[PDB]
Amino acid sequence: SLSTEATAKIVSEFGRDANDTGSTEVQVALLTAQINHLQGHFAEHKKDHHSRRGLLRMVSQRRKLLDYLKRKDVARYTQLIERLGLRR
Amino acid sequence: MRHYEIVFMVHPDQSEQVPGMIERYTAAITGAEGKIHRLEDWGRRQLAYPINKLHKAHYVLMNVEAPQEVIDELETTFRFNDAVIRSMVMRTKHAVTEAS
Amino acid sequence: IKVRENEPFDVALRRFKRSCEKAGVLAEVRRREFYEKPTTERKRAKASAVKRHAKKLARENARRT
Amino acid sequence: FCRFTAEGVQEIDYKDIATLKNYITESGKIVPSRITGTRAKYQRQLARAIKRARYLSLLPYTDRH
Amino acid sequence: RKQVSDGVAHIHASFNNTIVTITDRQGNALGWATAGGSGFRGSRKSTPFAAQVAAERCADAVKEYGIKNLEVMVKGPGPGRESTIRALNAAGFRITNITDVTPIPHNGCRPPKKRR
Amino acid sequence: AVVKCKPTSPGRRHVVKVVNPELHKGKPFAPLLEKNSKSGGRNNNGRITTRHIGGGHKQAYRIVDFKRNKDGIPAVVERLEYDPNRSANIALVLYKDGERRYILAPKGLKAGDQIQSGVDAAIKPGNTLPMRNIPVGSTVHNVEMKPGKGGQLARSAGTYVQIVARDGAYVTLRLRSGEMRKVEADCRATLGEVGNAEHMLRVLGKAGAARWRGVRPTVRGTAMNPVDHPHGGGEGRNFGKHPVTPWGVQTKGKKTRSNKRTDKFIVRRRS
RNA sequence: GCUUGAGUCUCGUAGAGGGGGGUAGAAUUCCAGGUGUAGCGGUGAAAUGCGUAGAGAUCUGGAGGAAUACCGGUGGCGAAGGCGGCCCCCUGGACGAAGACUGACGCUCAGGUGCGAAAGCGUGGGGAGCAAACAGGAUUAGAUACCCUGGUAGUCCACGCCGUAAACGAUGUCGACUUGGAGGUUGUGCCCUUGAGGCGUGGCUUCCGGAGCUAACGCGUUAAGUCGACCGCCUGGGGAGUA
RNA sequence: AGGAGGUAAAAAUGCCAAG
Repeated sequence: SLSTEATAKIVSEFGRDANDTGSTEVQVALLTAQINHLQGHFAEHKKDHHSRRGLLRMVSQRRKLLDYLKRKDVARYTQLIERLGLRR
Repeated sequence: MRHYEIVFMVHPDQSEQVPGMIERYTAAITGAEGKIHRLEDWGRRQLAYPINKLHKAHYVLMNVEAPQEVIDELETTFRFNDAVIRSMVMRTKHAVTEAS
Repeated sequence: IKVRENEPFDVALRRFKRSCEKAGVLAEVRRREFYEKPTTERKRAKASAVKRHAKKLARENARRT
Repeated sequence: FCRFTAEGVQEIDYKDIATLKNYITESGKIVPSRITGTRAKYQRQLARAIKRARYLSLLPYTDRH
Repeated sequence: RKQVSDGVAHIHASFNNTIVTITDRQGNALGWATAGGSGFRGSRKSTPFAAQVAAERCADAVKEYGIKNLEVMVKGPGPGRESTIRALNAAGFRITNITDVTPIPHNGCRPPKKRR
Repeated sequence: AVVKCKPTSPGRRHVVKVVNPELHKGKPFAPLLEKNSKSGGRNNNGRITTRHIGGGHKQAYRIVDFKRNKDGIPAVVERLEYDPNRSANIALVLYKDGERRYILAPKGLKAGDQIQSGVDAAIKPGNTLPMRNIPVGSTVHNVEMKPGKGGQLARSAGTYVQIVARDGAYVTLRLRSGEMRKVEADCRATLGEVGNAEHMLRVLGKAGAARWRGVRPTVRGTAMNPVDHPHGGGEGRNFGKHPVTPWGVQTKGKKTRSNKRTDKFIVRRRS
């Protein structure tokens, strides 16, 4: 999911410009928007085990990018996780 | 909005109150920004197998473009309307405007 | 299935049911679900089909007919 | 041996009962792709077309109705 | 008697036995004869010949109706089929049309496991 | 919401409470209550006619609209509520002219939902229609048996009646028992099934948990003396009779329905 | 720092990928009724069973549950288990074209966590058809079986549990390299699409086979070949995957 | 070339033999 204008909103908020779409701040935010969107999908059906495997892939890929970002630039990391509400 | 391809067939004894049923349905569609791209009425044509011991039902074609919930009350309109004896809905990849 | 041909009947000649089933769906659903023996009897049905296709394209030796 | 919408390009629509009648038999069963030489993409397409057309009674399920 | 002219012959050619029922067009039965009724109890009723005498024994069970036009409805796997129609043609009936009404499900009921 | 309570005491061990958090934690609506004194199973003659009825908790009666004949006026479900006289819950509804009433609570119902009686009401749970207007195949409850009388079938919790057919003047109902009954087509019915559907999943746990619900102990027949029961007697736990009631009629399978008056309305008996 | 690894975006394509909700026709059984007459059913052959209280056959009407003929294909999709009527809603993954972006973010993984056929278990439903148990009839030296007639649990649904399988290509995952042939399927580029063609280039997949490897059978660019990274595992048979 | 069958297509029982 995560329709085309919704990704356009995220890619302009976090990146340098609109074509900057692969940066770590964009990707982490773009996964988090999809992860938060699918919470209502699994607060419902709850036996969609095949689709939850795609959810855990998005969770673990988000954690790998944040663990990349905390190592490279801890300033942008702490600015990022307060900007979406992460780090339990 | 998604495009849909509503086909519903009507009881032959209500074939005269077919065109009155249409603008009731279009006003639900068009009243919520729903564009319509076909209306092609197929008249009464003979069924290939008896539905409820009837033959020669009255076929209607829609090909509309509406939001998801707008046709959802249109589908529940079909279940309690006893003049339509079945109805199928299809979807997009286009909005088509053509003949049989 | 249905047969008339309407004038010169004279004889049954129902290849018509043989052109659809005549036994083939009825001597199959006579019994025995199996639920996986189709998956293995379809496989050897295909395996014997492609092996004879390899055989008929490998007949030319001499054999002295 | 021949072809279908691989040349006469189509994205098969179920309401074309004239064309769909060519692809069922006299008992109403779908004729296999090994007979008509249809591409496997379009044989899936008209299988959904016939199955929809059977629902709207534009095509019969059997001949015994 | 009602003396109806056109009728339907149903043939229940099962694997063990064959039943030939001659009805009218509506479906109301007029007379019947099976392979078991013609003698042939056991292995003999499962043969095409016992089907032949069952159709003949059913033809003279509807002599009081004067049927002249028969439409045949054969149903079943058995060996009765292609021999019990020929017995009706020799019996002096005009075969208007033949059809098989063999009930084939569109895949659902579990068939038995039987016979190892 | 069933909850297995933790075994901190014998008699607290096997308790499953069904607790609904949506019930109105408060006093009930005052002008729809009159008193309801217990009887103990005794009639005008003062004799116990039905056994095993006893004490309880002095519960008050709530006037439930079973006719639902205020038609054409919408009503808003103000709050669900607990009712000690049924198994079901009740919902206090507020009509548009300020009138408050109690109705039974259907399944998918909460505060803020809008219901309506009458013929022109929509096909939604909680709505009340005459059964010549309900589509055949529907799932209704609170069904009348004579038009205008009240509501008499499918009133307990989780109960519903399926409309099977309609022969013009009459409507066939598959009752919850399995009996297919015929009823007049002009009788009203409320759509959907009754809420509180997990009422049967509770277990009381205690002897006293039944005892404050109103019931009294049922002493078995074979423990009595032969003057008290048709069973009973025996030097050392005997039983040699066919089982009967205390008044000596067969109790393990003996059809006691003999009406011959409303037998026309029963298409098929319970099986 | 860099861009090839890995990833993101744009645009499309195919699909029994999953979850939810509807609905369709064919058949079986049951129920009711019409017709109708002595068998039906079953088997190697029989009998039990059903049938003059009128079955079976046939026709009409109904009620139910379950499964999806034909398409259908060593076809497709999925991490595996698995997944087939149709329609909608929610949703995962894969692949392609042409660019843009991030800049080594990677690979593997003990313990951990999740998924996991069927049978089974718990509670509540449902129950047509099949069918452990069980019963009857046979067969037989016997027959606690095969065969027949019935038939409960179960098979179905919801929600928990179990956590096993010849869960198997008996082949761990990831990467690189190393002759070919015939196919299937799904993208795409170019040219005269002139017409089903011609030329390319990707993904997945089936079969045959070269070098090589192997104890041999065989594997053979989807390796069991040549190598690298990490993990699991093996150490005579029985006792025993038992105490 | 694959498909289907065909008076036909099966399936009654049929144990043991010691160094």
